[PDB]
Amino acid sequence: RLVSPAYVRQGCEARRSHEHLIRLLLEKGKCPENGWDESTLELFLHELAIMDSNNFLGNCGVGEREGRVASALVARRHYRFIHGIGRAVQPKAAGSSLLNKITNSLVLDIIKLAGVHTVANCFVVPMATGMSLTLCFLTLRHKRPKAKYIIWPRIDQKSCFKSMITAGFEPVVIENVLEGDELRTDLKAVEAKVQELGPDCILCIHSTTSCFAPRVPDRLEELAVICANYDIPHIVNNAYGVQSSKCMHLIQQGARVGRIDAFVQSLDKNFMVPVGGAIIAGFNDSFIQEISKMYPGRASASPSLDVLITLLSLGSNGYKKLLKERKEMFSYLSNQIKKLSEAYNERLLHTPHNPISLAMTLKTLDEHRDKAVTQLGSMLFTRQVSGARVVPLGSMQTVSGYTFRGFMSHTNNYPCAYLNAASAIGMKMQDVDLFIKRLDRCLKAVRKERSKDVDIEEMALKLDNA
Amino acid sequence: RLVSPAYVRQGCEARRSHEHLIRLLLEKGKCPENGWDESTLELFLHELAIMDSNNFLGNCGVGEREGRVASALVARRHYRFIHGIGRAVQPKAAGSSLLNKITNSLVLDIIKLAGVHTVANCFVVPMATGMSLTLCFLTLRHKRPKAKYIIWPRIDQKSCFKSMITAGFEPVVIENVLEGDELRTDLKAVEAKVQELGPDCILCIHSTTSCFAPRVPDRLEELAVICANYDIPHIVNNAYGVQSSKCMHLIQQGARVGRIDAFVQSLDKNFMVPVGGAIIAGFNDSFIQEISKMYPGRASASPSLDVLITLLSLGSNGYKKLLKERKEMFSYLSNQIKKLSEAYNERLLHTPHNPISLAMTLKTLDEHRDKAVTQLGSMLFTRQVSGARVVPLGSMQTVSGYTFRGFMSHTNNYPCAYLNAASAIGMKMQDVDLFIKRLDRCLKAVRKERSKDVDIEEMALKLDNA
Amino acid sequence: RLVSPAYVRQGCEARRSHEHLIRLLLEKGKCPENGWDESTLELFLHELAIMDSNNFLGNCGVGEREGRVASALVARRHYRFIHGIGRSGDISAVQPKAAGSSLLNKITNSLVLDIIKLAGVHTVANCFVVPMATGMSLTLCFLTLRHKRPKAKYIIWPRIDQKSCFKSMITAGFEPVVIENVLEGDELRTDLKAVEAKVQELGPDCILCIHSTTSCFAPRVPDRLEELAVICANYDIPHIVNNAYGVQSSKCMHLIQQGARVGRIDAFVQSLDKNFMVPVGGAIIAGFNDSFIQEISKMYPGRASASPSLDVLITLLSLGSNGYKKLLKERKEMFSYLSNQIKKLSEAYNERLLHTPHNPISLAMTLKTLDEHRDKAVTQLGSMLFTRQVSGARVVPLGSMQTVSGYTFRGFMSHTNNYPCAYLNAASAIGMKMQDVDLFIKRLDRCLKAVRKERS
Amino acid sequence: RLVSPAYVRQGCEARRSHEHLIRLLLEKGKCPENGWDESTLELFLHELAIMDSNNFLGNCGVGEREGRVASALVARRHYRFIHGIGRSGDISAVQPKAAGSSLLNKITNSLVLDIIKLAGVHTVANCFVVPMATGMSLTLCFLTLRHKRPKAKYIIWPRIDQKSCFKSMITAGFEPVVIENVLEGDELRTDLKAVEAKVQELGPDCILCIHSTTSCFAPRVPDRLEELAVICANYDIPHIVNNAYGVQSSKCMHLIQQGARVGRIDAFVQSLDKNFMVPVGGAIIAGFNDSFIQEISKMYPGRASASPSLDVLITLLSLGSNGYKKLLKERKEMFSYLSNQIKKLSEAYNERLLHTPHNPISLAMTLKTLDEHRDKAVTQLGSMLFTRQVSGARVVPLGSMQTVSGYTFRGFMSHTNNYPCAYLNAASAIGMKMQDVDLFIKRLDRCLKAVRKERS
RNA sequence: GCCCGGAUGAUCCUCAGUGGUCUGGGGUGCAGGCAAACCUGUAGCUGUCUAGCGACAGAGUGGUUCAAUUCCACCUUUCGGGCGC
RNA sequence: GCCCGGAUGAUCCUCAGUGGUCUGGGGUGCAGGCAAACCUGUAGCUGUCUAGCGACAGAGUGGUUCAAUUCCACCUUUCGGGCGC
Ligand SMILES: *Cc1c(COP(=O)(O)O)cnc(C)c1O
Ligand SMILES: *Cc1c(COP(=O)(O)O)cnc(C)c1O
Repeated sequence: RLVSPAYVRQGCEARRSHEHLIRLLLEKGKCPENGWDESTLELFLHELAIMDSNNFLGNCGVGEREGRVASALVARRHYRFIHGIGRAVQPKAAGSSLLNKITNSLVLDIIKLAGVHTVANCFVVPMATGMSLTLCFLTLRHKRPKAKYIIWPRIDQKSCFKSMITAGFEPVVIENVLEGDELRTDLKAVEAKVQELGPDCILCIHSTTSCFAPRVPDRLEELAVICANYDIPHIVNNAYGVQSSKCMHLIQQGARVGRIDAFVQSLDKNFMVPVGGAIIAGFNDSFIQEISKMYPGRASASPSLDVLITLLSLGSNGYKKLLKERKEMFSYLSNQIKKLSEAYNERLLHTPHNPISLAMTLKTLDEHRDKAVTQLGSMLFTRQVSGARVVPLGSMQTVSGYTFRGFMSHTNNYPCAYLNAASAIGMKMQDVDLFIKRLDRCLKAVRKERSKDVDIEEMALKLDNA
Repeated sequence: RLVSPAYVRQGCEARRSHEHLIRLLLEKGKCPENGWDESTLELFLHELAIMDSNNFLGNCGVGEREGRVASALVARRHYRFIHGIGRAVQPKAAGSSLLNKITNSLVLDIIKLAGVHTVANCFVVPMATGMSLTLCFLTLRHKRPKAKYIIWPRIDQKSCFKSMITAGFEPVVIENVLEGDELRTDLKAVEAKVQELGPDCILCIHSTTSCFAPRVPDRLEELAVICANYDIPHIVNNAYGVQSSKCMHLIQQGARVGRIDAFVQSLDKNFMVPVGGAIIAGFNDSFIQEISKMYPGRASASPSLDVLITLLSLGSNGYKKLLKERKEMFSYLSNQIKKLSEAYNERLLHTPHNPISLAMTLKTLDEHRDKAVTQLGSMLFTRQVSGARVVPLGSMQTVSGYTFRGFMSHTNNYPCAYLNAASAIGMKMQDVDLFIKRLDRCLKAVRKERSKDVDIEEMALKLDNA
Repeated sequence: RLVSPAYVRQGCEARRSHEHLIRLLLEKGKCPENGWDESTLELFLHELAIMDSNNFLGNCGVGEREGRVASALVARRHYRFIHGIGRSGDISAVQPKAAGSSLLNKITNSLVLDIIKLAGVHTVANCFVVPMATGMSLTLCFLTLRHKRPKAKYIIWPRIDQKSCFKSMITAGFEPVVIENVLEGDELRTDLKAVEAKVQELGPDCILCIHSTTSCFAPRVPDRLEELAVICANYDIPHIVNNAYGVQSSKCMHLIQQGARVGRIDAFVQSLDKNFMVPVGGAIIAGFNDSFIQEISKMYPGRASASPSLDVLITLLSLGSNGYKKLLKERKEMFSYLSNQIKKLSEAYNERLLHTPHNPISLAMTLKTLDEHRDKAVTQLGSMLFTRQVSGARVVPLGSMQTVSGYTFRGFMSHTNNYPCAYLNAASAIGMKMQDVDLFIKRLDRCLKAVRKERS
Repeated sequence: RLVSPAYVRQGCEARRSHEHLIRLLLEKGKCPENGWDESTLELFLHELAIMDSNNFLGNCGVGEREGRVASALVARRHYRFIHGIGRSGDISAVQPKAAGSSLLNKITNSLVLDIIKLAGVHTVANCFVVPMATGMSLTLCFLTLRHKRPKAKYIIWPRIDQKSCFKSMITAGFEPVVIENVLEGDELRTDLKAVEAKVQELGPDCILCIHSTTSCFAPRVPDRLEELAVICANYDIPHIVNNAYGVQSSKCMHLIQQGARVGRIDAFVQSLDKNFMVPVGGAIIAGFNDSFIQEISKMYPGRASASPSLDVLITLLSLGSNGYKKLLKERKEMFSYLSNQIKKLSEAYNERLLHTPHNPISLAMTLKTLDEHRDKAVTQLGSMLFTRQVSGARVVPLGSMQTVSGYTFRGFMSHTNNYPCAYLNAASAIGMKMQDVDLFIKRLDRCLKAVRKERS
């Protein structure tokens, strides 16, 4: 095996083309335009992992947190990143620390590409959006120690509602105003509540962009002006709004004319990675760092690793293509539901200000007698349609002591029951066509039961009977 | 490929021996005594993953959280568990939900095996110990709304200290009492502070078991009696105490004679998995469930998956063997440091009540002139010794506004500077021998510089010069 | 935990849809039309591997071949298939020690037979994967024929300049009889009269077989299999076809099918890697006489690697027959695009595309305007394309001499002693993308510019 | 990000310790004494694979063998080594299209040569891995000898009842001359006078080689290689040694070394899976004449699979020479334990351990007290052990007849026509654990109890 | 290896009985009463903590019941019966 | 493919100049003044939002500087020079 020096030359020159892509990533911190090949990616990950002390060849550990791993399956599935992330001259996990920095720089680049070009700082946190919102509220407590209220335009979603209560504050629920079919921000009620309670007693205004139709993204510009005038922090729930240029442009415009202290988005919903992580972003770099420093102890590196792999494999061109296809799939889904609803004397709710979610009416379904609105949601489930959300009339729900009327509808008395469908990133035409086909069959069976492909149906009938 | 019915028979009978181990796990929820083979484990994981809707063959998704995965590397490294964990007749992630239940049952079994036999309930949370302690304090706020103080016997560790402040409470630092070389709980000062502030103003007493020598685990029994008498919650930081039968028995005895509302432990420190997760356990089942319900939104399944793989691969016998070896390695490390310290006129601090961590004095090192105590920590680092913690005299440190004197030493004026080493799970004899060998060389070079194996040293001298 | 009857039910319902696909594969042995999801595939492979005795839970081994694996990396990368395929006396016999590997082998051979029919040879009777490449697989065919024709010494072989298929005859222990090709236009084609003359000179009983070739580099074209098959049928001489990468060509496959219809074809051999985009190491031996194909299989001594069979099994189940058909359709489309791009580029440099309509895979462009005795440009062009990361382009100079196993070829790489000119080869093989052609055209354009500049 | 000069420095310092191990391997080609960590190994493999042209970033392919991979599962499980080993005319020649695979092949063969010396044949001159099992590898040896001895028709072969090594001679196209063994005590040993008599009867020029066997089932023992090597040297006859699983036996290896010292051994062949705990599919051909071993390698037509070479490379780098030595030492210890346990069990059932001290791997226990014409207990015992998940135990009955490739064996599996009794085989092969023997003893004890109960 | 029928686990040993705090038939050791005999009393193991003495707990895992050595399911061991490339 | 030397990116087109808000030498279109001519003025692209008009932003990515078309590093493109299983 005595190798020729040309072999060592060829072996060195072969690695240079890969190192060049790695050096460009490290120098400018931007997503590659075209995605890396898997070989470049895994070479990069292996070279980062060996920088952590637990992967040193001559390492000995006499501490209680040495990154020892009992299972080889566990070590390999994490690419030997064991020490997690957190934060100088004696780094125990220099590779994980570099992984954290690059990942945050890549996500910041995507956030600018997605529409918030003036974002100043962001970081990945391995908690989902709800806990990440809680961490924002926990940071604001020390800044506004006399504050106990969070003003919150109503959106029926348990995680973002619980985030305020888990943080130890009292939500002030601002009901929405019905304009046509849409539920929109009641700016008059928001400002009246600010004056009633007093700006010093308000921890922040907690607004939401991405949401289920017929709710639309909040009027962020007007809310940001209210927050700037009364010196009240503004925290935006942007859980799955990164994928929507409409939502991102609302955030940029809100920060331009007024105040947005932070906006939070889910990793899984915007980057097609496992549930578990989120991004906290903002326009004041010092404040965003303050939220980061509020986190006690080290944290999992697994969500950062997931989105690092994803963005390097997709590239900015790959992510742009997903954003374009999401818009095209939204138009296709909208046209298909419009065509289907006509056959059953239903209609697509008129919600032009919601760019992600759509709703079809269910007025022809008798829920009081036949409970067909509830039956529809079950039948769609047994036919393996996921994400189709059915909203009946008059649902009463208690969440952490607060009682919601008309729950899931974001208002006390919406005119009708309806069904939700959304065009989120990664959806294919097959998703739309199968959903339309199965929804058609479910509506037929509901109507047929009042007058008096195959294997999904055979198991559906058995589950429906059980 | 027309197969014989005997082939289908053989193929069915072959899987039965594996399914038998799986059924026993699901029926009784106990760790297997002997570890599963990898084939049984991966068959089990694959059968769980296909129960999640994102892995259904005929699934169509029209929602915003469908578990879509852009990168095949990401999907495979998580065994196709994408939906995370959280919490009925329409489960979107029935496989992940079963994974969560089994993992919590396995961890509960290990906690009983480790020494807390009367534990009633526990759950894995994908946050490290600091954030998990915060979640405990956040849960207690609603129970004791007039409380603002957390009484806390001092331990110099930034994560557990920050946990109280991030939760929005004011730590009341109780200084420790020096008994011989050991720093122990000042029970008189704890109770005097309870009476001074008033029990209703105390959110909880926050005690600690696992800690660096010369601090020892807190007097949990006496603290639990104080908590029971004054009706004050008791939260125990047991970050890496699961591996110590001494620590676990303190927790069981504390709950027997008094009150322990919850104890928290790190996943990585006690189970040799990546940093990122923790276990919250307790003796009141309803209260432990209350902490669980306080968490907003879904959470990462990756820490649960790691410890599930680990415990199924190790078995209870494998974990018991690691616990036994940790005790043997503690005696060996203690005897080796005792022998080395004699050669340099130092000594092993007398800390018999700390079963994990040890400390060797550094009295012969001149830190005021030569800064040799600080130099020692650097030299050990450059020689690739990790976890060796050097504690100089007179370190002043501010953490979230609070100023610590004598930081890292858990007291304002400890008699001497010292060096920490620990026998944690997974440590091998090689770790001890290499640490002893390199510490010997570092002490020689420090003393030699006052009078006036090879490649680790060559790089160490270069880093030491830089 | 508390596995309610719901979890037991849901776990069975979830496995049903995957097992439906598996059962359809086992009952009919056909390639799935649409490819399987990875989850179905890895579930299938895991359930196959657990059938092998080395993966049994309560197993104890007291033998010398227990399938023990020292490295976990080795075991996992092979999906725990350790025992190989076959038994000591037959690579097709079922191994009770390795029932899962035996099932893997049977399914794989059935999928491959299905593809061969889909690819164009609908009358194929039997085939099997062998974990040797095409040259060594041709040798196995010749080794099988020896006992049937004990007086045979020669193999009649229309010339094709490829060392492996030439050495296959010599390694088998026979003497190649090289039949020179006929220049018909720009194409090199079978000299049928010279083939029949050698049959009459040497004697049919002295000839082990006629060894013809379909897939080849332009300007050579597939052999005239129909006329060769008639010669073989008339003289009772076996006919072995080297079809190394002809599975991807419906024209090559139809030519094999037609030769078997009008005359005699005893076996045809094809490469796994060239036709199924898997690593090098395996081949397929196929034929129309079921018993004779089984004879070749039984000639193989001992067990053999399962790795090539596992690769094609994974590939075909993931692609599906629709996926493979799509790759075949795209190969034709890329052939037309590559040909048009070469024609366009050849105009700009006063060259031309050689007219080889009977070769559906390989193309040839003249290099007559390049001087090699003056500049050595023809020889340099090959290494210039290589340094610019163009792979697969053959530069064929004039008058190259090459000795292979004692036999001297004149005009090597050109399949004849004096082809009129030097030329460049490019091919449209399965898996090729439009970017492959565009980069090749751009980089070849830069190579020719540099040679002209270096002369001027 | 902000890769400070610290991160660039730390990244280079971290890679240094791993590259030190790699450079030590490349400069000397020796097995590391202590095994590599997985991180070092996978870093090495990844840097090798990126040297292959199919893994280049700016590559375009216009050929028919570009190493395209349709399935990502296939590409990853092979660490992106797609091109196989060798070239069209030589499996040892460097492939400029696959420089990484060529380097993998050279390193692997060097590691294997190092182990062969460590295992006991210190005078070995050359060896190479071939991705065929032992039987097919023996065939390649015989195929190489044909051109050197064109009049040769026969292979003289001391009988061993194993179908692969017997078929290897026939597949190569030669006639086996079966030499019956001599009963010496309980052992079956080489009949040297019958071997020399066949040499004189048939004529040395008519004999292709003498084909001897080391590793074998008791009561057969390794052949008398020293006396056979002298016979071959005196008559100028090649000597090919079947050493299928003898690498793990220092006594087998020393016997090969001594035969080469006093006489002639042209090549010895061993299985990869039986000696290195890797999947079935590869073998090692080794010898003492460097040029002749290279001749066998050059006889192989075409490229070949890299998968067996990758498996042994991973295994040997992970084990280290210390790891392999430890497995060899444990095999001897397990042999003594298995033998003592069999002796103890054989006492309880009025049986005995056959005295076969010259076989260091395989053991044989009598089954004379079992009646087969009355109860068919001997035949049933085999399937009884199988149903209790005992693998590798050979039950050898009396008077079994078996036809292999037209040749009829009498007393098959027993290596002689009339061995005095039926017996049971068990072996201590590398990787065996104490649990293997204890489970075997317990389950065999239960089988014998059931047979006696069924009779009574 | 699996299916099926039993027994089996951890209160000195055994053998019976018993849903009610266990029982009594033989023994063994220790200890006393009056050398077999014989009467009366007594009894072991594991983990953790502790310098110790001792202290906290365990009776295969769970279930039912006010109450389980007793009844139920599973597991461990073992005895049966059956299946035998 | 790589190393090296330049130029190059996104204000009508070009060609020069310029660290100072750009310049002027030729042209083109549009628009007026007095058919070549000729004078004066004017100018494009992308993303997002919007029924629209329009509105918010972008000049390759960053750096230096009070200030960058100008200077620096890298990237894109391209022209050179060199390297050729
Ligand atoms: C293993 C073995 C062989 C070779 O068998 P293959 O399946 O070809 O590898 C030959 N002879 C003996 C004695 C063997 O044990
Ligand atoms: C591929 C090929 C062969 C076989 O080459 P191997 O390396 O043995 O697979 C034979 N003839 C031709 C024309 C080929 O293209």
